[PDB]
Amino acid sequence: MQRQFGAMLQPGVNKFSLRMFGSQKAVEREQERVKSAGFWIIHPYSDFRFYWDLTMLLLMVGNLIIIPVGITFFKDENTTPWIVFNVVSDTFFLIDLVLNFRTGIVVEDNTDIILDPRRIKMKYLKSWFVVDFVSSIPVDYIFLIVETRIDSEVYKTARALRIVRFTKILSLLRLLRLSRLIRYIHQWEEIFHMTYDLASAVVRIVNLIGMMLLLCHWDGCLQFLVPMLQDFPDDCWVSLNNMVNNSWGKQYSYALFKAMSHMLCIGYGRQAPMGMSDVWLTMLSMIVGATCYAMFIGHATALIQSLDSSRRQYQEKYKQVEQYMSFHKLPPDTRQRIHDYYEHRYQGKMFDEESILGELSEPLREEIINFNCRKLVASMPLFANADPNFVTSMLTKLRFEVFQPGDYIIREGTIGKKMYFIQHGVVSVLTKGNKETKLADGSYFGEICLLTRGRRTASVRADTYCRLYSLSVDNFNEVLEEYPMMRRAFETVALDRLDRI
Amino acid sequence: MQRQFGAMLQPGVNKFSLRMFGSQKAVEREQERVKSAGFWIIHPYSDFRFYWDLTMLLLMVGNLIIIPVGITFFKDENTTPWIVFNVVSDTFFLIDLVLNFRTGIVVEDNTDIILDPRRIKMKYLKSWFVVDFVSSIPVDYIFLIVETRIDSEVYKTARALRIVRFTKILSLLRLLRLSRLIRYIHQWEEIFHMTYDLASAVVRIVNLIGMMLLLCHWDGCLQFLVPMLQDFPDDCWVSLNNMVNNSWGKQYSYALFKAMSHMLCIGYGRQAPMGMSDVWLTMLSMIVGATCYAMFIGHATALIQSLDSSRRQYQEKYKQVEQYMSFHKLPPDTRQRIHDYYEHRYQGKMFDEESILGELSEPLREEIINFNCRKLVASMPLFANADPNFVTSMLTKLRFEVFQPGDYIIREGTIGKKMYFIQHGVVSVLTKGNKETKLADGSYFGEICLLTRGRRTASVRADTYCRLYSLSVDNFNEVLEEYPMMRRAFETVALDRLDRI
Amino acid sequence: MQRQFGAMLQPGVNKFSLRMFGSQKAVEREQERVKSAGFWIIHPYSDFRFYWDLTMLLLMVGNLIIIPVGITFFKDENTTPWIVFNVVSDTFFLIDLVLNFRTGIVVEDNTDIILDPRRIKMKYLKSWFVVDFVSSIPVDYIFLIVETRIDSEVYKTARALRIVRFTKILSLLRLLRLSRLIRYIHQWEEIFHMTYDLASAVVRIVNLIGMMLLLCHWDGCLQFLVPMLQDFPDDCWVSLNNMVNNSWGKQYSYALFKAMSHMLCIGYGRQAPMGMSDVWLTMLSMIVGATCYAMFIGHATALIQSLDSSRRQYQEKYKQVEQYMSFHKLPPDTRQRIHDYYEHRYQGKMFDEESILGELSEPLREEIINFNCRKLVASMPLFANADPNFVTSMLTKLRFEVFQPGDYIIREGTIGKKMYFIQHGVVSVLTKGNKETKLADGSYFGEICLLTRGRRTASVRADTYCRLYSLSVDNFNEVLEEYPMMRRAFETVALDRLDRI
Amino acid sequence: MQRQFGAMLQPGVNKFSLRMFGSQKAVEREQERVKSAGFWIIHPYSDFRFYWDLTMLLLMVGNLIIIPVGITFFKDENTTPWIVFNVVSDTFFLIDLVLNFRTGIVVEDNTDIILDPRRIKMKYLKSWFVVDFVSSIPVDYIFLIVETRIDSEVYKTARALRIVRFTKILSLLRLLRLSRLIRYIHQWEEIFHMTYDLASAVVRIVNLIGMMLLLCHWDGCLQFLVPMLQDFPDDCWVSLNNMVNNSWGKQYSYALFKAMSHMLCIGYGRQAPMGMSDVWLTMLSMIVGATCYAMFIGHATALIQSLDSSRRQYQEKYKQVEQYMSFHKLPPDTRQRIHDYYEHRYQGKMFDEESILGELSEPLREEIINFNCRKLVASMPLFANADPNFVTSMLTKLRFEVFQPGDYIIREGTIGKKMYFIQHGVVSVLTKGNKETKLADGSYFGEICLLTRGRRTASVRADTYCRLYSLSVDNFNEVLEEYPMMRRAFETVALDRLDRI
Ligand SMILES: Nc1ncnc2c1ncn2[C@@H]1O[C@@H]2COP(=O)(O)O[C@H]2[C@H]1O
Ligand SMILES: Nc1ncnc2c1ncn2[C@@H]1O[C@@H]2COP(=O)(O)O[C@H]2[C@H]1O
Repeated sequence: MQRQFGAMLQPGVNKFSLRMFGSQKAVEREQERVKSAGFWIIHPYSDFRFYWDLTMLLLMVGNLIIIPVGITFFKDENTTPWIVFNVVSDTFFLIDLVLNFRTGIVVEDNTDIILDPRRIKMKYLKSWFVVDFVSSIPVDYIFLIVETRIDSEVYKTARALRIVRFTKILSLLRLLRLSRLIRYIHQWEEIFHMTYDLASAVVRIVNLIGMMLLLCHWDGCLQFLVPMLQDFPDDCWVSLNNMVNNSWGKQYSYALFKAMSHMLCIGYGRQAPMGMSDVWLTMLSMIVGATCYAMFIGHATALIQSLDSSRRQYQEKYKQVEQYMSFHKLPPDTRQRIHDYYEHRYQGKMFDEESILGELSEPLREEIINFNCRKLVASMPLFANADPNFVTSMLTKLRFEVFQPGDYIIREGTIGKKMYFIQHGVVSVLTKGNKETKLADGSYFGEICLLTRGRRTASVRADTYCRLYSLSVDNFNEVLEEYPMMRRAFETVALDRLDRI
Repeated sequence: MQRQFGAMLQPGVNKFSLRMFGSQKAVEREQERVKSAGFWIIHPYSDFRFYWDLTMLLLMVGNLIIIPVGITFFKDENTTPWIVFNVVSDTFFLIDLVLNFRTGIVVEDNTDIILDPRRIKMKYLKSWFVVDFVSSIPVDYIFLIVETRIDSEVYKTARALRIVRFTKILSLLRLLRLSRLIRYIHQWEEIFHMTYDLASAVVRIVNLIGMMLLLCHWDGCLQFLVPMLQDFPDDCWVSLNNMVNNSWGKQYSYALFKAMSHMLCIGYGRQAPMGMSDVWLTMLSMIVGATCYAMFIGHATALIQSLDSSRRQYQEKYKQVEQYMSFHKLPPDTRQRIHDYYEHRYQGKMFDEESILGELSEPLREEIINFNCRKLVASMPLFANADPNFVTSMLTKLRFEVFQPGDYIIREGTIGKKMYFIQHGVVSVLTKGNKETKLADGSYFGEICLLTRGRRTASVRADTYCRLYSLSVDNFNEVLEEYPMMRRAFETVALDRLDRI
Repeated sequence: MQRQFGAMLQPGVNKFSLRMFGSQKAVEREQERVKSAGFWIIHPYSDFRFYWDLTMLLLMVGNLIIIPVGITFFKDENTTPWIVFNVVSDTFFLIDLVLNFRTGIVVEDNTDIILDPRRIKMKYLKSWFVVDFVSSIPVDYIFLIVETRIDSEVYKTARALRIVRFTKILSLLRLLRLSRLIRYIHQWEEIFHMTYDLASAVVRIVNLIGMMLLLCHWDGCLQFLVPMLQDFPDDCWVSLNNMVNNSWGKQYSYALFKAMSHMLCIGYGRQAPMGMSDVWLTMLSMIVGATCYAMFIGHATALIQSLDSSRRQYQEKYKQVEQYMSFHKLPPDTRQRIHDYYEHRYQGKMFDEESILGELSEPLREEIINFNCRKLVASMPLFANADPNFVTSMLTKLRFEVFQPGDYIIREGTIGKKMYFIQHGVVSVLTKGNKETKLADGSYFGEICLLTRGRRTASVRADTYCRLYSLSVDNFNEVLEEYPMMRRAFETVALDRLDRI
Repeated sequence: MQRQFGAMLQPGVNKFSLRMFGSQKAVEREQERVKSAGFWIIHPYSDFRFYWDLTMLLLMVGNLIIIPVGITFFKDENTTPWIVFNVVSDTFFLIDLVLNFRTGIVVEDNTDIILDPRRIKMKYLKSWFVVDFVSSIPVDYIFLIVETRIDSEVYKTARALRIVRFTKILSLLRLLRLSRLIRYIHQWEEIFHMTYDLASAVVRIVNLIGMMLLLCHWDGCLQFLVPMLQDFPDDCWVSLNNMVNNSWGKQYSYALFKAMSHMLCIGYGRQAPMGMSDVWLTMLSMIVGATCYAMFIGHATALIQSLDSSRRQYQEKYKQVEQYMSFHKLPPDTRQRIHDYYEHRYQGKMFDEESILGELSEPLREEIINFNCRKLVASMPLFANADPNFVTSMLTKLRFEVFQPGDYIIREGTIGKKMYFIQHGVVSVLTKGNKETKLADGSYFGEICLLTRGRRTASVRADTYCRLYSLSVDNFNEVLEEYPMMRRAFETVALDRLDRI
């Protein structure tokens, strides 16, 4: 077959493809650019390249841990399970090197992804090739075959000891697969959606901890490699501590201890570096370790300063309220009422509701405000018998207000400018020469003055912690010009009060 | 009786209940949902659940300190005061496990608190049950009864030593009460109002210090437990230091030292971990300790950057003023006057007075501005003989201005746009062809040009550090259309000057 | 005399007095409230209390360094120069205790400073009295006189050794003068103007370094005091190190080393605390030292993040410009021109010129803008022959614009909306059917279309990096209604071009 | 010749000269102020002073490394290659001292650069002269000639040992060239354009690392100098460690270790400072090292908090969206749609497009918006047949909107206020009593209601993730008054629908 593997090479339809391209037709035009780019070409957003590069991450983390251990702590390991492990690993890192000449390269300077196989070839050779070519081919296994052709007797003389010390240096060229480890994680963590939705301070602090553990692991093997290459001199940490003929569990464990002590800021065990090699390795690990630890405090600080923001923003605003009250020296009763205001108005979290609504689409501002005001719509007798466009056009105009008990919301004998809807609590309409009356959750007041452009006719005073909704004059005249049929309903209720008045 | 205990199960009336629900009637509807939820059901905001969970915090902090000490440092403690201490403690952690099936669960996805006892049951079993069931029942005391039924002779053989080493591992299942310690502090610190009013950087840094001391205490017992379970091998820190047969005061004290050295970044006393157990415990404590210490620097930095904000905001603004003056290379006399401006205008603290007033309710902006301008109202002869709505409608329009001596506030022969009230100091009305005259604290100028829409008639020049109040034209015409009776008083005073002119 | 000392008790006239009170008359009313408050009363802002509390800072820093040294490191020092040093010091700390009942107390809840001597007395006894009464009287010298009356033979028995160990504990009550050290620095650093003008991050980091050196000095004496009070046990750091009979230079030096090692995160010299006293002192100093060091990183971070702000603000804005250009994938030539824009428009520092001007007084916006545009005023032939109010009313309207070479500033055949003044460089007026002409620094263009409300008549194209000034139509019509005499001058020049046209 | 060297003394024409002065003529006036300032005067921005001060940076870094090494670790080095190295170095630091009296001094208080050679002379002597005069002349080589004249026999007695210990103290006066190292880097890093374009957090952290390595290098020589000047006492670190007669490779290496341990927070190798000199040097290096390390954490934190800003700003906004949705307890379907909104509207990066465009010049807003809308212009049939000023005046008015599928963009029977252009996807015009029809990328809807000022005539419902462009009424009436010829084209298309209707 030739069809079913072409579906893996071209970017399929999911959420990511849509996000990258817009409509589904833009993906369908992209899926035809893959097939028209030549035979057997890989698109980088496709499902093959995502699940190929996932298996290479599970192979590099295998070979960046097992390789620097099996070179040092085993003084001769050329058994069958080890060489097969290196040949199988060298197979995938050649196939990965082959498939990089067929993968499209994302250019951050144009809107196109290059799928011409020659332009892919000329960009890969210039930027990351030799680091991915040295780490691909088995360099150590070539050199033993080449030195076999150079000299047949290179296994008997005193040169043979130098070659084996030269061989383990060449097999550390396979640690250049960190360059493919780093690139295939930055490309993975953006595409993978659960890491794309995490905060960037959480993502970078995981990449650091994965790097601090890996550098401490390589350093732990390097504290044992450099004395081992020097045939364990009589001043090296390994000799004095008498760790030449222990198991490879302890050697590595003690070496990891020394590296972690040098890095994490602790002091080594009274073995003041006494040999030049040891002094310069410890000074290497002290500088490397204290730099990675100071970058760990930098990420941990940036993570903490973006944990709990709204509350921070509520308290930073209220601290400016507190210092404003002491600058003008308010009485402590008015300081108590203003502190009773913010925890009843804002309830501990301060959002900027105007911008959060305004960035959204209209069809979503109509949906949120129709959800936030369901306790007002279902309780009022006005809104259950109205046009649903009228209800949505009303609720977008309102603004939320809080009045403490004892406050005069409307003073009689002023010019009216707002209309009030009662969400919570009861108020007291105080009438000149008549009995006071209460209004409940769902009654509305402040409409007589807006229909006549006159002055206020009665006092309104809060009794509970009333949470009201305000409607200005300019919005009230604008809504009725759209819907003149709902104008007469307010004229009916305003006829009733002026009757009672 | 059955009545008086029902008053503890339902949420009573206080500030917290009102804050959570709004009006008192919303609490009264909530108190009937408790009684209609079945027999003997606990509401989580009620006064029983607050003072039950306060006693459990005073019991868990007892049992998360005494239990990890009395297991390790006492090689056999099955006396009467110890077992009674564990049976009494296991009674409350079963009753706490029973009462969790009757407490309402706060859902952060709906507006309702579930009080149906079956839906409480099906949520508690899924999230935090087995951690609260293992830590509830005495697991170690069951296993001795079970092993008694398995083998009657399990106290004489060499298996008996293995069982006692197996017994102390099971009694460390009681350290899972940290999961109930953490949950019952987050629920406590939000309800308790003196911790709800503290900053979140102060709250999280207390929870960290309580956790750093507890982890250092468990680590201090763990440095002694793991050698004790291994029958004190001849390489363990305890042997070399010769601390096998000291008092349990020293054993614990020396162990706490070792843990604090490993954590707080210091180095241990020349005892380079020489036994695998000791190497991996020290490496455990170095990673745990340096992570908690780096999080301590992160909270201490976030606390310091939100200590003194206004002044920070005054100085960050004035540093932008300083660099603006050096960018344009002002003369040093004008740099001196502008530095004399900010400390007389702002006095070292810079508030944003417009937003701090604007977030409040109108009945509070009328109360603050009527307090801030009492020195202006009581000193002017205008305001003591006026309507109190007129005084409040005037004072909401004014804006605060500062003029240094020598400055010309009003130049003669321009178009007038503002009116001035004198709070502090004296000015000099310079008249074309007449003698200069002074105006004092409470006189007002700049009203002749607003009544006639003409041009300026005289010069006004500052003599002291005058703090004035400004009133624009558009506000001045608006206030007089409300109150035309106060229009004639300004016409009387403007008749006097033009007479003197 | 009784007059000349009254001038020290009342707050004199300087910059600070004026800043605290406003006009000089407000100081003169304050100077009469001092004299009318009773006989011999101290005002806290006066020149006596400033220079009294300056000498006490130079005495407390003497006695918080010399006292904790001379108690410990001298096993018996009751010589004449030592006791005279303590009696002279105890004289000033009684007089300072007497003068605190006559100093006015600043209340942060009212606008008044209390000068009633009874209300001063009732506030001082409640808040800071016993800490200033214990540290005032010589407590150790009383106890030797009292024990002389208790038992005449208290110098011969074995009780006499216990009394001398009890005596040095009582003389450490004089370290409560830190409470007067801290209060008299917070009151000093606000009044002293060179510390009031420093940043608060610079002030708090100096108070910390003064506290870290003092805590390390007390800790250095405490590492030697507690073994000295225990008669130097055979496990104490002093014995093992063999420092019992050295000079008091070394004892103190070695002790300061140990304290600094425990605090600054280093490890002590192989002397793992081997005595309970030593373990709990080292654990005391490790917690105290690592807490003060973590607060040092917190202040050093907050200092660095407010060093270089404008440039930070220029680069944080331009980084948003850089990521905006790569998000839309601009060509690299347009990326080069936009990078050439910001360094010619903003020149590396980005100020918010609108708010920095707007917070100032008008008489200062008239003075700065008349300084920033002196190269425009002196070079134009228009402004040197005009009214100085007209020049100031023109320059407040202008806005600053930058055009790169090749740009078309004005395209012929559009509706004109702005007028241009040339500060730097030359432009090319391209005329339909006529020869191009240049305009120099001080010529102006874009006024023909504003006098006729017609359309554009010619093209204008930049040749150099022109820095222009823009004047809108609405401002241009407004200025000419004030000054109609300068309207005809632009009509003359517009007559010339239309002649040449 | 005298001409060709004058071209190096005067500031040439490049980007920096233009940035500092404006137009090229302003440079040409500056190049004549150099020649008119006297004979042979150096302008500080010129190409001679840039490449002179670059060679001195490559000489000071030579002599601040080689000098503190060759003094200490060589107990007598007066060979020919050493003295020639000091005489050649003392030649350039005299010529650099001579050329500082001819270089113009930048004054941060005026707009002029002083080129009068007397005012250059009187400013250099007051600020940085004696530090540049002591470090210039060979002070040690004078003192041997002077002491030769004082006493001819000063080489034989016991005074001769004191003179050689006095000689190495005088040759450390050459470390005052750090004052010329610091000044010539701040002047270099501003002029050099690749360091002027880096962030200031990146620049200051490189200057710190260059200072931390240099202070650790001087400290490493100071740990060996002070015992060497004291003839290696029997308690000094050098003796006990037995490092008196090793090579100068080890001496220096071991000393650098000790300094780095004291600074980087590690502990020294069991050599608890046992000699007063050693105690006070270690305490010197602990305070110096922990201060430079705490400043390293401060810069590393400030670097991390300005790495990835836009995404931070996208996520900090969306976290406020997340907490707003849980505060009002939205259903999880509406939480899913709003999360589908932001990643389709903003695509993970949130720019403030209004301010980023508004700070630019008009000729650049015309160029960017003509680039961002090329997919709209080339696809619509309207824009390919229009005036290019009309296309640019249209595209500056549009605003970008996103509608999810199922949303009703336009509801039939409302008042029309906007016009829509389709960039991506298809919509469904739902017609009362007629068949639905689709519109594609480049068709436009919402123009019938704007030409008649009537109400909406049909429903429009989204089908894909439509990215639209909005055009308001007030902008639509304004553009047609400029171009009435394009008014009739929309009237033609609106005639077609009302025909189909
Ligand atoms: N007699 C009354 N009974 C009930 N409500 C009243 C009475 N008089 C006034 N009101 C309400 O008080 C409001 C004050 O503002 P309006 O006059 O605009 O509208 C008025 C009514 O809503
Ligand atoms: N019959 C129709 N066929 C196509 N488009 C239509 C039809 N009726 C209305 N429209 C479009 O729907 C738009 C709704 O707003 P307008 O009436 O302003 O302009 C209208 C046209 O763009």
